[PDB]
Amino acid sequence: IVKKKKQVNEDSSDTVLNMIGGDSENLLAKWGEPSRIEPSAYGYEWWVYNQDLAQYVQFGVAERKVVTAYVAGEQVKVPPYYINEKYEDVYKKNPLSHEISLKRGKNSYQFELSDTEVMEQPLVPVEDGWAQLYFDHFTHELVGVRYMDDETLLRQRPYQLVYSGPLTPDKMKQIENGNMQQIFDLTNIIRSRHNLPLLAWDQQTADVAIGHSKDMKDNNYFSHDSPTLGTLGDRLQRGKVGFQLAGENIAAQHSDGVAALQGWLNSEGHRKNLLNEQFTGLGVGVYDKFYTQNFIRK
Ligand SMILES: [Cl-]
Ligand SMILES: [Cl-]
Ligand SMILES: [Cl-]
Ligand SMILES: [Cl-]
Repeated sequence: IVKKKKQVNEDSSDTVLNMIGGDSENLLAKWGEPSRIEPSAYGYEWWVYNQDLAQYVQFGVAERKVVTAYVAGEQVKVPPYYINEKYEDVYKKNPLSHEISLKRGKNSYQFELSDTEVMEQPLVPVEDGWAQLYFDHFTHELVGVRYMDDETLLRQRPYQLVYSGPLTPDKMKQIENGNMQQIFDLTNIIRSRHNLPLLAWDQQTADVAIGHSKDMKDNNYFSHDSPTLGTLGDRLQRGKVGFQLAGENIAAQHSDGVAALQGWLNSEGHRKNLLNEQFTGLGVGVYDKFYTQNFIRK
């Protein structure tokens, strides 16, 4: 199927960026009811629109105001850019800075981006806010856009920050569950982008992954091998998961699942698991800021 894209009139529909700063009633009117609503670790709730992977967007709502959004769908409008745009073309239209300065009240903040951050996830100012531009540095293409107001940027802290001067355990579990499903869906966006079959969610595998994330946090290590609970294979077997093949990606300390997954996409070893056509299933387990993907073939 090849559709005609002919156009003679400006499209009157609001963009994701146009929603930032507007109220939730406006978001509900323009976008409809989200698929899922789940808490974040930063005071906003995510309203997730994931039923069409080509249109994937999630909006963050705090006190009935839209404060952030993350765009992953290939067809979602992100002017002056487009999802898939080459880094050289993105830069040229608005050179990307290594330093970002802002103020709240009488305090001063200066983010210092590393050379890697400038190439993988630079920041550009937008009317009343910011856009974090997530790239796949191996293909040099724009793969996501995170819009944030000033308050959200300071909470997320995506880069090193120079400046002036309470979640319950059950809320934490809800936040972790959100990070797990976002990583899952956004991994399938990557699979689709790379012409690979999508992965099926496996709950028993996800439970194994959660246990690993918790073990790393509790026992102060970061490895595929648990000093007390063994290898990936040992863990999956213990969780009653049979498999023909397995793989694992681990991450720690990223702000959220979106950030962890972009770290994996931009690392050769982790990317190999994301792009392995042999895998059929995926369970994701998150415990605080420890994120684990367990991929399986069955
Ligand atoms: Cl038209
Ligand atoms: Cl759109
Ligand atoms: Cl991060
Ligand atoms: Cl690498």
